[PDB]
Amino acid sequence: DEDETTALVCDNGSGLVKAGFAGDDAPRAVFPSIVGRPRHQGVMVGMGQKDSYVGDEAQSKRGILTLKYPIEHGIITNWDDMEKIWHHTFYNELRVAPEEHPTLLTEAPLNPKANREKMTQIMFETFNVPAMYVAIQAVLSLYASGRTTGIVLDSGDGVTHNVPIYEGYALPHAIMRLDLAGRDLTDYLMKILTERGYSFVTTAEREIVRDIKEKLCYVALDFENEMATAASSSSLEKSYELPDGQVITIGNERFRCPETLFQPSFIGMESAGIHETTYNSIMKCDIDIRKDLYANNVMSGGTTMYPGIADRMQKEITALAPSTMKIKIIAPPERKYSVWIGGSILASLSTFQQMWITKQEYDEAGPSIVHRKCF
Amino acid sequence: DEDETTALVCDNGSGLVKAGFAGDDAPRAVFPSIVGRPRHQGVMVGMGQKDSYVGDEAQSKRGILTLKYPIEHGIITNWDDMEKIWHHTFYNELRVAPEEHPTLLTEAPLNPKANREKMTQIMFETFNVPAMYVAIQAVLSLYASGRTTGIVLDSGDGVTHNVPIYEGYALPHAIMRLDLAGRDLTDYLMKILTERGYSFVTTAEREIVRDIKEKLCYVALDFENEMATAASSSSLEKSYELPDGQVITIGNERFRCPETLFQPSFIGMESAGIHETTYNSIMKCDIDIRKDLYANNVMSGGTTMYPGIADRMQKEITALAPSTMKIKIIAPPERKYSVWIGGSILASLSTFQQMWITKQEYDEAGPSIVHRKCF
Amino acid sequence: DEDETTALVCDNGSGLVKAGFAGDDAPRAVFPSIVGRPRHQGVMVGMGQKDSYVGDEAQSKRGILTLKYPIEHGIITNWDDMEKIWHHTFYNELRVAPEEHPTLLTEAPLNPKANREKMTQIMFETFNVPAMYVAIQAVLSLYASGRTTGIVLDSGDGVTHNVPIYEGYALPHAIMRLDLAGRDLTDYLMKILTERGYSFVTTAEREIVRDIKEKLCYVALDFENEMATAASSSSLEKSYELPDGQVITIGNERFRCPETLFQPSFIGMESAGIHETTYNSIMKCDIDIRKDLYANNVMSGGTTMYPGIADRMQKEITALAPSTMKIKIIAPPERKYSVWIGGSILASLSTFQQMWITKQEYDEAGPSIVHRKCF
Amino acid sequence: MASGVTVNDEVIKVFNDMKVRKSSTQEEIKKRKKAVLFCLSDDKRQIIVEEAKQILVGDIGDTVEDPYTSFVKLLPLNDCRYALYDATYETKESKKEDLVFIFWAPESAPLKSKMIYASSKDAIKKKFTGIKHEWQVNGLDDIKDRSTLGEKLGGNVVVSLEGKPL
Repeated sequence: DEDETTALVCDNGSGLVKAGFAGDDAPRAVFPSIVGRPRHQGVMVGMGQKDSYVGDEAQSKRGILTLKYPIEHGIITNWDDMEKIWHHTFYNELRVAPEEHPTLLTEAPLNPKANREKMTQIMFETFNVPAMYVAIQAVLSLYASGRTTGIVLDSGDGVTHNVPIYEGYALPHAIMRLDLAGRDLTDYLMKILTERGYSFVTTAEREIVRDIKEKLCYVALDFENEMATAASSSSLEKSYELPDGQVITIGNERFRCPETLFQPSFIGMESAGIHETTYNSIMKCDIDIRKDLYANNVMSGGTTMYPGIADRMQKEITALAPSTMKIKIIAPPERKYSVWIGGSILASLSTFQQMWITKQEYDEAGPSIVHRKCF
Repeated sequence: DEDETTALVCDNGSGLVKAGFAGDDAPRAVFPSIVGRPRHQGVMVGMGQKDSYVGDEAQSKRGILTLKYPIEHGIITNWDDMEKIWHHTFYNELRVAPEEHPTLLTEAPLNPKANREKMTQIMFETFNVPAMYVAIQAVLSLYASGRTTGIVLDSGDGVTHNVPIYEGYALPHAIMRLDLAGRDLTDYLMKILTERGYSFVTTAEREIVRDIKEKLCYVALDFENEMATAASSSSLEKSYELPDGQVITIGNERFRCPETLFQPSFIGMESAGIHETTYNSIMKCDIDIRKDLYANNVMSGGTTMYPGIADRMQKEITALAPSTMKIKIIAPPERKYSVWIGGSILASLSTFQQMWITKQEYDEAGPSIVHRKCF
Repeated sequence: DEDETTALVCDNGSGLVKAGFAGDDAPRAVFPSIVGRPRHQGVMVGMGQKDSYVGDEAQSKRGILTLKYPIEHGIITNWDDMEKIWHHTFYNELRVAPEEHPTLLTEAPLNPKANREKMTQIMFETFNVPAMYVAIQAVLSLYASGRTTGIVLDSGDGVTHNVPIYEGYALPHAIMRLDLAGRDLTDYLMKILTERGYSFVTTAEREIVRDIKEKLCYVALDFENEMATAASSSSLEKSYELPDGQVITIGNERFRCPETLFQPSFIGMESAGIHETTYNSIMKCDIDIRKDLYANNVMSGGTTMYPGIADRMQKEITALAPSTMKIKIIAPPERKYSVWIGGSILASLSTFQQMWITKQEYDEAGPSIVHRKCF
Repeated sequence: MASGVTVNDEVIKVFNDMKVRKSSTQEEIKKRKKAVLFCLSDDKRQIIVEEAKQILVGDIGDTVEDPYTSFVKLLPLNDCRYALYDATYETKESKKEDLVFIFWAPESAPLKSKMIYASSKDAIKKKFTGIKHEWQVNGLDDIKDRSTLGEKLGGNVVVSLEGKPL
């Protein structure tokens, strides 16, 4: 007989929070981790159970709200709105109180100690949850890929990070994070459509430019040729209908946006590209391990959904790495929910349940307990 | 006239260059030895001018230059950019020509004959110098502590050297090095500030982190004791003002940085710390000479300007060394320039007239003269 | 008669173990005798099957362990982790039951004699072995070379022994040691690679410098002759590729490393080199027999596998030995296993049944049975 | 409610049956059945043993050249698992036969079996002392011949793997 113990799974990722139940292979809810408090000039009355709108609602009713970001760098800083975000997720989007269901969170590479201890607090206090865990993003993706050593290049809407893995443990002093993310791709994608005269500036147009990002974009190989091909052949130009039947067309901008991870300096950053960041993080690991990292580059994160990226990374790493090395890029099928698909299956394992990180080991061991079950 | 005695002194150090005239109290310019090679022509110059930009110029042009450190391991690993450091030191920063002025140089511990010889060559064949000398900077800082015998820890930004000396001569069978230095403290300091969400990624922000190193950092007298005191107060924490007019405040992270010198494992090195390496260096010195080194551990260089370091070293080496020995940490009063100031005094002693290698002592034996005249 | 046990031949060495079966052509297990314990702790209960990681399992544990050898001289300094070395050799590396199969052992030149009685105990108590035998290592390689009188210079793992022998009897007044060998010269190669500005510092990098040393080092035919040849011939230096595809040039360091065994003062020691300890051990033997020892100078152990060393050994001692004498340096191909091959044969001679100490002879004659029957 | 699925110590017992060379008359002739599988349980919380799709010892002297040749095309494509091997190799410095852990993880296996058998991978490896070599397989071809095991033990053993050259 199978256990009734269905756990809740929440990925905090970067930018986009993603949630569902353990046993589902895809999230039931996905939204941007944004919150908006009213301004006292033009304050609304009769809204929610709280002082601030969250997610899509905060962008659906603009101008009057002063928007605030509770996460940036992929790391949690605010908790007074993050504990609203989780509540609105459980009690309004997923339709349950989490009091029967163990709850698994995802950790970002190089997350401060105490943020796991605050994750133990709010689950057992604020939300009344019976048990928890916290698992680091890059291991969840590499284990779900079916590998045991290599480097994960992960790329979401808040940050992009390169994480070397050895046996299953991440080498911490070898990690790199690039600032360049799906955020800055949206900043750029709006502006370069505006350079074609298709001006997009509002919160309503931003999410259509995000819908275009998630549809029509791809990484170019050998950039100047793809630019010249678009500038001489409408074969690379593609059309889109805006919400009320008005039509646009996008070409160069479909790959000139994705290219900003290989050239951050095309938005304006001092930062080196994803291939250079991959090379510099491999070159910060030990002499005998580097061979297996060059040969095991895992692509992760929702911005690696673009065609041509692994195909391009094969060119870009062989321009940096010794030609005696034999560069395999591992591009998995799922990439958006990469860490959540690993986390969902981890959250269904009840192997050690009766002395774990349960709600009533807390009155004895306090919030310190979390680090004693972290491998 | 007769009170002036015209000579120059350029300390190369452990890669932290310091230069002035023989008779200056403190050096007239101080900078890291780095050359920035540009990716375009005319970026800081008109056409038909210098190829590559040095130190001050290099960090001033973020994103648009690539750096090389020529004297990385304290020994000179590259001449084609080290030749530019010296040329720019004379014909830019000091504002004087070396053809007229005797120039005293420093050498770092463990330097090959060929590098001593090639540096003696450059002074005459690239710089015309009337006379020169090559002094080992650790002995200049030992003499600035008013000693003949002792054990000098040189700790700049390139490498940290443990140099045991008996009556002016460094004991080469017992010299040790910890390749962790003030470079890697500056790099690690950016990461632990990024654990507090502060933007510290760029070359522009990095050189502000080098000021936070001088201004805000200290060694904890015991680490987890200082950690437990900081984690139970709001009093250890110190503020910093950024050059755009924004303000930040740093807590526990003020002592996470330089603890790396006692625990190299904070940056993933399985190496021994500044306490352990100095202790091992004394223990590989023979029978009774060790008592005289134990009582005379000289701290030298910029990384010895931190509060609590001497007090901490006085704890750590009395825990390592059998307490029947009377262990003393000491230092020169000023110590960040002591390595150069002892050269200033040496290059202005009127009796040093015969000890200067005058350029026609190259005629008789080429660059090998430095093994007969530079003790 | 034809369904009996092929006895094990397990040489205890000097910091490298060598163990195989009697009548087999080679040692099955060859591994370091190094043992380590953790400096910092994990949380994953049940994943450590031992307190101490022994052998290649120690070298595996990147900055976790502090490492130590229990057998620095070939004389055991810690017996209780050496008790685990043999246990790990049988129940891991050789893959055999020691309670089923007899074991022949070795003892190091001039060992403090209670050493071999505790060696008889541990076999018959802790490993419960049915039959045992012990031999002095220099009285194996001499008989593999077809001698009985001669002077075996064994430059093993950790110390170089000189053993003058006459008709199998090792002359006790004539023996000596130089406390330096092919282990401790490897870390000396790391320092003179650091003179070129290469980094090698970790236990992982040590095993590459160990590999570089055994593949590329040689003894110079004369030091200053080969230094003058190196200065006039750039073809002296040569390449080595690291396993990630980075490449370096290993230079005159190829002989400056081995030369420190002919000149110990280069690592800071009082002692004269292997030529002069050979001369001094022969010159401590009685009036004539000088004759037969100079004519039978056998090199043994791993550090004698270098080119130029037989050539060089003859070169020095022909200036020291009274000029009527005609020295013969013996340099056979299998030098590290000459001290094993003759033991494989001995432990499978059918008529050796009465020379083996069986379990029952440990009672009446006591643990001291080893002083009745074993050389 | 867990970090992974647990190791059940019968895997260490049947590993101990293969672990040692022993007494002539039966043990070597019967126990050294190379390519035994370690697999996920009924409840999905334990790694256990499954009787693999191999041959024993005397049967190598007949219609099959080696037991790896049995194994490498009797593995599931739609699942992951671990395999234990006992790889005979020559150099010309010595003749070894050493124990190897193999993680079979073909891309056609689902992400949840991949995630599960990855979770417990380190635990079973850190229990089996005297495994000298370990690797992971991902295609259907990187598995195939006996010599394709050899650079995974380390490229010095290229002379002979299971009696076959690399």
